[PDB]
Amino acid sequence: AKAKTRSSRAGLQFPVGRVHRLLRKGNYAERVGAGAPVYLAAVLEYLTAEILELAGNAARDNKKTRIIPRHLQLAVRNDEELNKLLGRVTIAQGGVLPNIQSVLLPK
Amino acid sequence: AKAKTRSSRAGLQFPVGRVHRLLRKGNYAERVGAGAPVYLAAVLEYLTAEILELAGNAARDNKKTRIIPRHLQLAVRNDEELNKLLGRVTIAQGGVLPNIQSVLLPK
Amino acid sequence: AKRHRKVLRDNIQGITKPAIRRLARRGGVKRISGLIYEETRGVLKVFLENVIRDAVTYTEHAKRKTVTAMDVVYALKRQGRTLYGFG
Amino acid sequence: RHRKVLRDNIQGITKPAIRRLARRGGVKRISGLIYEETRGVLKVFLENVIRDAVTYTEHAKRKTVTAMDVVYALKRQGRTLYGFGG
Amino acid sequence: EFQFRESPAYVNGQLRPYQIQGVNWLVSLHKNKIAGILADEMGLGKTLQTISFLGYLRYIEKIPGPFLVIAPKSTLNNWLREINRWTPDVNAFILQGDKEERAELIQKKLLGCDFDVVIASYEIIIREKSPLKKINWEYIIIDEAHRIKNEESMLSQVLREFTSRNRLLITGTPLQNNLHELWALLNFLLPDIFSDAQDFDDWFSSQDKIVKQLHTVLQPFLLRRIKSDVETSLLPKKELNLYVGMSSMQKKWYKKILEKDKTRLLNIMMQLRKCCNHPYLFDGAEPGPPYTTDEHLVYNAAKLQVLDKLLKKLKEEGSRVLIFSQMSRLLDILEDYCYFRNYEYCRIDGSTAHEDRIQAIDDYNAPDSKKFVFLLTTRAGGLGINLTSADVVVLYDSDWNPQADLQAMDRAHRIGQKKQVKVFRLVTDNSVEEKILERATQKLRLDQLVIQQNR
Amino acid sequence: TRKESYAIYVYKVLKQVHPDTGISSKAMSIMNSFVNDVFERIAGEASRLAHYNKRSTITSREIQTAVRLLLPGELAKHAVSEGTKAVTKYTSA
Amino acid sequence: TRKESYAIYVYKVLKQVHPDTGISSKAMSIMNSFVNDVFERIAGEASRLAHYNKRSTITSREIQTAVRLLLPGELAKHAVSEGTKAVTKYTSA
Amino acid sequence: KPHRYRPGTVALREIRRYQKSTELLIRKLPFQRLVREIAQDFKTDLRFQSSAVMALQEASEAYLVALFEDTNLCAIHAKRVTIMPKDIQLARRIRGER
Amino acid sequence: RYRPGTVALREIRRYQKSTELLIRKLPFQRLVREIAQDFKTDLRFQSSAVMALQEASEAYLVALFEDTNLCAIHAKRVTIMPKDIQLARRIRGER
DNA sequence: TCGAGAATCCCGGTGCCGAGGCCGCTCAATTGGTCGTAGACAGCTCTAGCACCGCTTAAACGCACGTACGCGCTGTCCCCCGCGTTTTAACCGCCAAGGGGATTACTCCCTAGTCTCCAGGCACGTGTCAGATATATACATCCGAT
DNA sequence: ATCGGATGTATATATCTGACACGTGCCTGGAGACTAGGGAGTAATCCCCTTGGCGGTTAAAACGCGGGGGACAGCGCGTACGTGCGTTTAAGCGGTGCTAGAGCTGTCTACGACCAATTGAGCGGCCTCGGCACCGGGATTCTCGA
Ligand SMILES: Nc1ncnc2c1ncn2[C@@H]1O[C@H](COP(=O)(O)OP(=O)(O)OP(=O)(O)O)[C@@H](O)[C@H]1O
Ligand SMILES: [Mg+2]
Repeated sequence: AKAKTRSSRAGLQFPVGRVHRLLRKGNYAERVGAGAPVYLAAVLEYLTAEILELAGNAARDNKKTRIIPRHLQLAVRNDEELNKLLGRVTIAQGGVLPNIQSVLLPK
Repeated sequence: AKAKTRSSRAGLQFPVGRVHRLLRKGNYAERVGAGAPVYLAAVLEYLTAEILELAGNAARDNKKTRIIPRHLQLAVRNDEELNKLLGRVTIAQGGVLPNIQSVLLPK
Repeated sequence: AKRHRKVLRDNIQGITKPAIRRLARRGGVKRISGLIYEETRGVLKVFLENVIRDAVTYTEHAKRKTVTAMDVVYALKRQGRTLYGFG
Repeated sequence: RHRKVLRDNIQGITKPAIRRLARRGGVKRISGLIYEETRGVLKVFLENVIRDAVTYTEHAKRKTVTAMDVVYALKRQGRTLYGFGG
Repeated sequence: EFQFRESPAYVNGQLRPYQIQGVNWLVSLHKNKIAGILADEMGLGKTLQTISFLGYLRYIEKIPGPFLVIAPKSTLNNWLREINRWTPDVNAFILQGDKEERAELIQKKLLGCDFDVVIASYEIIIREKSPLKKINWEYIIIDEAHRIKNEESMLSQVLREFTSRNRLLITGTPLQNNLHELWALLNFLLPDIFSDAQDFDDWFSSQDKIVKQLHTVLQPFLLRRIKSDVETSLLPKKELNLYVGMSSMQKKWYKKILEKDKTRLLNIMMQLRKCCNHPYLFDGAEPGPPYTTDEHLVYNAAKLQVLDKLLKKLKEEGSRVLIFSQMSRLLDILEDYCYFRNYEYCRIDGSTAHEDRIQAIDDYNAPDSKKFVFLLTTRAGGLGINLTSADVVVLYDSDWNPQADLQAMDRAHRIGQKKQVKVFRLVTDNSVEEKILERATQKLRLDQLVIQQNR
Repeated sequence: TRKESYAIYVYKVLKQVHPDTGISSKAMSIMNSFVNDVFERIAGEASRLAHYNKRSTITSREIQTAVRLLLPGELAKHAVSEGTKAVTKYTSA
Repeated sequence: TRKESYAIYVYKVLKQVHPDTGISSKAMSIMNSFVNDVFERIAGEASRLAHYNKRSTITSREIQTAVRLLLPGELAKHAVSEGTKAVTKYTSA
Repeated sequence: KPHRYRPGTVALREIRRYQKSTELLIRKLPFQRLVREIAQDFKTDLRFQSSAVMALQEASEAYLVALFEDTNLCAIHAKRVTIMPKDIQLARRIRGER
Repeated sequence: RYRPGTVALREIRRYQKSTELLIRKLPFQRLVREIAQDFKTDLRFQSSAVMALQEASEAYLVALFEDTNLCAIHAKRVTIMPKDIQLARRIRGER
């Protein structure tokens, strides 16, 4: 019979088979269920789509057509849920958010 | 032949066999070497002896002959290495170190 | 009417001002402003909400209906503040 | 073969560089004693990170320190770094 | 041996013959170096018999000695006022008050040995146990001795540390729940003789193989006289079960509780009982604020609705009512109700202070007694006290233990009642109350149909 | 030798979201390390959940609980919805 | 059922260190948690070392490197000395 | 005239006596009520082990004591001796939890 | 001439808009080698390893300066000071 | 300044309770063989890290000046502390109920292991277009004379 | 308060260019089909631990009051730092050679997993006594008004 990828069966873009192999070759448990790779792949795809949407909006705001680490940093730091998720993370060539304390501004 | 514990063979007080089993059933790696349990048991015994000696001294300083959580807390927090190791650890019923800032003291 | 005597008007108010003063004294504080108590109550509520949410998640996964000390310990460890003396 | 310290390399972190880092941090005015303190802080941070990275390198039985060793060391200290592998 | 043919000479007043027989029983028990459970029915003068036995021990065997009397907090004054009345020559005090006054009393009288009888409560015995343990007690007497039915209770453990020459247990309801309670009471009297939990349980294992064995086993250690074969003048109680429906408010709330409808509801039965008693016991049911007591109370609670009519009718006939409850807040609701109906109540509960309890009892029992109803809780005010003035007992809600209600009703069916006592148990139809009534009936049968019947 | 990455899958997701936007190599490397990091966090939490409950199998229940534990607020709800939808679609086919 | 712990071993070490002091139940519980925590930290670091180096076996040198990574300063030297001495004594017999 | 201590002597006495002891400083029953009310918003009709509530109380008190030490440091840095809500806020901001 | 503080604000805006590295590369590389020679003699470094170290160091220093600025403003000042840095590190728990 | 005075510390005595010691299971650690594969060792290759040299020019360094900020001092006022009184809510023990958790036995179905394709992902050229660079321009803004 | 003039920044335009997106060939890892077995779900049991309300005791909390000392605003004064200029030096770029080291490959072989029998070590249960917690009473110390 013809072969159909588990990703296509689940309607995903991320690879279910690769995730299954990484789960069962990473010393996580003795056995891995059939639905665990599908669930994990769906979650990873969702998070990737979220970050990429925000970064694409940021890149459009600068009239650029390629996403760069600065755009990724802007997206992550301006979105509060993602900023909590990636609080202890450094993004190389990301920079900082523009923020000057109000007491330093001229009177 | 006559059974001899691996703790006895290594001159230890902690259970080499139990540590070996806990390594095997912990999903740490597919295979566990022969000297790994011996090394780990020796290290654990050393750390236990260090803490217990400091806590026994702290108990003696209060004219008591039984170690309590307060003595464990004093021992841990009064030396830098154990304080850095147990930096994010709360010891229940342990209290705090006596410490008053100097500017609060009367003139 | 003795039926309607009173309620404590919240449970967060049961963390009384003297208890907060005792905690501050153990922390080494000498004078305390009058606005410190509401702030402390809010901080304690946030901390408890986080820990209890994680503990209840553990309890539901275990399919139990009673929160256990082990669940609390795991939640604290997950939030990064390990607790010794309960399991 | 040959290796030595030349010109007391901690002073290569010049005053203008520290001022630029402070400006990126949002700092408007800088005391003249900040520079020595900053150099001490940076040296301590680098010492911890490099100690861990060299531990990884010599466990791997190598002589070259790799970006992946640095990344593992940072993850150990609790400062994940994206963009260099892993 | 000394069979004490007539009424005690030293005792003021004349005691009925069965009391003399009971005193003789106690004397015989004492001589044979054994201890028993004086377990006459609730209402016969067990306290008088105990006081007369103590008077015998002090005047015929010449042993004034130290005597300990442990009783519920509501009966300490009754014990004092009867010792001072039947044998008005015994030095007796009550070890009650603040821990400062208790310390003063200890230092003055207890450690100075300037006393004969020490009256104390179950709470002060566990609390002032170190000074009390320093006395070689001749007799340790426990009124309402079904409080030590659990051998693991701290009171029982504390009592098993005193030094006592002999012991006495008084209770009108010896058998409470199962047979292990009886063993717990007996192990206190005769620790050496019984000493055995499993042996007692399996010698008996709950036709004629065991019940007659029960009667022979407890024959030397237990004496019971029933109020029907002895008094034959007190009229027997006429108890009735008033089945009531539910109010629309009660129906709605009962449905909400059963259908799991933010408040925490972890004990379904207790919430259902609260609903069946009065819906206002739930926070938010009462319309308000502003909160008014005008009339809404009486009609949205079926029990209170029946109670209002019955209370009105009784006031017209000229009777006086005793109302018992399992809940103290429901007693507050009843307080507010008698406020609006302009009645004169005399509430006592577990939080009522000592002198307040004394004053309430005397006010309700005073001649011409202008108080109409007594509000009591079955636990605090349901033991030992002597409210013989009233004639109607209303059991607002039943208990899981039938004996806790028998005690309550017999606070009016006692010596010197000379009236007809009517008991009105209020039961709510198609609720959990019927379940608790059924379970209480089974527990009652367990003992009443079997052991205490032949006594 | 070959090295395995998430680059093509991330590019597919990007073309789904913004059909006309590119991505540079440094940003792609950052996204790759982000995916690896999140994978490791979720899988480690699921592993120790199974260890706590004395189970020797990692299932979608463990994955869902780990997602709830790790992700904050709205992210957790939407991720749980996505995973449940995928598992249902997979099982039905 | 049966709950295993490190209590007897901790007591043996205590009798070696201070022959005449005792220990309370709460203190023993704290010591047990400490031992379990340190075991978990070292084992986890050794496990991920083995994963990084594409090995499949946890060996005594993996344990040594994990100890060097975790313990601070002068603790690491003495712990490594103890571990090496024990392994030598064991292999000799 | 009666005997009154100066406005800052009893405070030092309490500091010493509370840093010397180890008991819990919050009442158990109010804390239990607070915990149950908070938990009721995540799952309805939960039961609690006594050891679970005890662990929660121990962790909470340790957390608050550490926060008060940090607050005291901030207040002293500002050249005061009274702690203030701004001091609490700064301490939580630097710690990375706000 | 610009008044004191105008150019400082211009620099703040410039450097919070840019993303490049603010320390020169050769001095930082020499510093890394010198520190590393106290752990193992005759080490070699990948260029990407040195770049990772610089990235991490600069991020750490910028975050520290943000916290120091907050502490200085709390003390009712606009100049950062060594006591401000020490307080920030003590609160973060690096002391 | 030195004499009350309230708090803390020893200190001997008592009790009480929790730590320590002893006695039967039972299960898990040890011993002895048997395999098979993960890793150690030797060899080779190519690549990338190091060392050197030369040029340029942009950044760092040292100096001077002047301003605005940090700091010290003063005064005020208000707010927090220390103390006393009363009561009310916590604490502990009691007493029921019953829900929920932990155990046991059974079975089935779900996952691992094996082998065989085959197609999807990776590495490798290859064009080409988004973006960085240089130049000119317009604008918003700051800072000093009316 | 308001104009004039420098000044730095953002904008538009044209130009490379090198990094990205695209197309091609391979191989390796994933999918299909089949088998076997053991992990987990299910049902029944029981007993234990939680819940809720009460009863009594009592110590902490809440409220009010009097006052002193700490926070905050205002002012004045050095002084330390920012701004700008001129000079030099060292970083960045590039190009080169080289050689040390990291990674790939093939070959054993010693070591770790597995398995079965067995015994002794650890746990749970049951006991006592010594350490520690009150408790009163005296001594010492420190504080606050002189
Ligand atoms: N011989 C007597 N003469 C007159 N009155 C008596 C006599 N004996 C008992 N009483 C009455 O009995 C009342 C005392 O109650 P009693 O001692 O019977 O309580 P009890 O029935 O022993 O206790 P409980 O009812 O709790 O079991 C007194 O009011 C007293 O008047
Ligand atoms: Mg009586």
